[PDB]
Amino acid sequence: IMAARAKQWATRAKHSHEIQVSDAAPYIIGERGHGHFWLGDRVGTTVLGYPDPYT
Amino acid sequence: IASLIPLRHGCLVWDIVDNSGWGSETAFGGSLLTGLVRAVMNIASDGMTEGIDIY
Amino acid sequence: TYPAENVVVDSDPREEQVSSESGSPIWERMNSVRFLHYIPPYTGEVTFKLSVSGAVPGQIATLRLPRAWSRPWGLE
Repeated sequence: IMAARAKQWATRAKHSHEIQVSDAAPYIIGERGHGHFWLGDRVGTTVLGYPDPYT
Repeated sequence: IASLIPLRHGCLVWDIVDNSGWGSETAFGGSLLTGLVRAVMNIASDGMTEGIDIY
Repeated sequence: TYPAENVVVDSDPREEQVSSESGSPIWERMNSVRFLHYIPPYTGEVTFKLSVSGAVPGQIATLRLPRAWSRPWGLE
C-alpha cells in the first residue's frame, strides 16, 4: 500500500504556476516572522484568462 | 539552555516542518469574491482514496 | 503599549490592501478576500453605505479619492 501510494502521488492530477516577480510587490519573501511567505508555504494564484476569473 | 546544550558556531540544525496542513485543516482553493475554502483530507480504509471534508 | 488596530484600506491591487497602525498582520485575517473594484472615469454622484459594530460616537472614518489625469490640462 505505501509503495502504491508513492506511485499514486507520482501519477496524480496536479497544477503548477511558475511566476517571475519583484520583492515587496505587494508581498515580502522571507522566513516566518519576516516575510509573508517562504519555501514550502501554501500560496494562492489566479490565471489570467481562466473561464471563472475570480478562482 | 545555552550553557546546558552548548552548540558550536556553524552547527547545522535539522528540523522537519509541516507547511502543508492536509491532514488537519488547510485550503486547496477558493474565490477572490468569498475567500478560501477550509478543508481536511483523510485516507479511507483502502489506503488509496482520500476523502475531503469541507469546514 | 501599541496603537490600536486603526487601519488604512487601499483598494489598489498593487499594494497591501489593509494596513494597521500597530503593524499587526490584519491583511492575513481576510481569508484571501480582495477589494476588486475601482471608481470608473467620469463617475458623478455615488452613495457609499458602510456598517459598523463595536464603535462609539465621536470616532470617524474617512473616504479618500485620488485625482490622476493623463494630461497636464484638459480632459474634464
